[PDB]
Amino acid sequence: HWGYGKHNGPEHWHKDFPIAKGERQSPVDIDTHTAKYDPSLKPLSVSYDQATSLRILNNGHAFNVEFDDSQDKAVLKGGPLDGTYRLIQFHFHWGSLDGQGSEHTVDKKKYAAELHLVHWNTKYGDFGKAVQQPDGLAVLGIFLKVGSAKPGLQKVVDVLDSIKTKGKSADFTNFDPRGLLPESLDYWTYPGSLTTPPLLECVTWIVLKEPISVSSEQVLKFRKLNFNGEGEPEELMVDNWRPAQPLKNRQIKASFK
Repeated sequence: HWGYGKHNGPEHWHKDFPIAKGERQSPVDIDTHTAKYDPSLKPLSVSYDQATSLRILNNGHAFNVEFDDSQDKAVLKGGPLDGTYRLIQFHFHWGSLDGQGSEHTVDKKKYAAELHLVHWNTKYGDFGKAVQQPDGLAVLGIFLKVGSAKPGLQKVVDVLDSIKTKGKSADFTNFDPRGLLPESLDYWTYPGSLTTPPLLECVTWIVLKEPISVSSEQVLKFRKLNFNGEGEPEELMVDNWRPAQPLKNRQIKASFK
């Protein structure tokens, strides 16, 4: 099945998921000079005060922190969005080295990692329905650079020892995703896709301009995770990022000049 290795990585995914060569694939390179400032865009509204995290899971590709999305507890609104999008999970993509790991790039620059906060449009009732709609999902993407520690990440880092291998889960309650947000909510936005199979073209991407900083020790802990299950040959979970895809007939819009 799909992964990030030599024989099953991003260049192979199109054989099982032909939409991999579609017209609105993600990630993309964000050319900051050709993105268009759009004054019709509203400020984002990030309402995470009542977020209820449940669990953390190693799914063999990344790790996901899952939320209770059965009520409007943590929602994204505004910006380019019409309606209310509920937080269902977040996860990261990261590199084997500090100079790679992000999915989106900015003027071809790669960051050490990228955080995806995944939200679905409540008009569609559940996540599985939402992914089948062109406006089903809103993903808030946040770059990570290596520098000072991010205190709000540490609880995640702490628990990774409990989910080293594929299929392991752990209780992960009372985590506050606000502690992963940078100061500014200035963003770029474009229509795109999931960055992993099934690569569905259901995402309004909102990529924040300002990265967060995490420490060398924090990223190193991500790199100790395993793609494999317990008792299978150890393969470190690193470089779990899809490279930039062609923009095709899309314009990236900026909320800021």
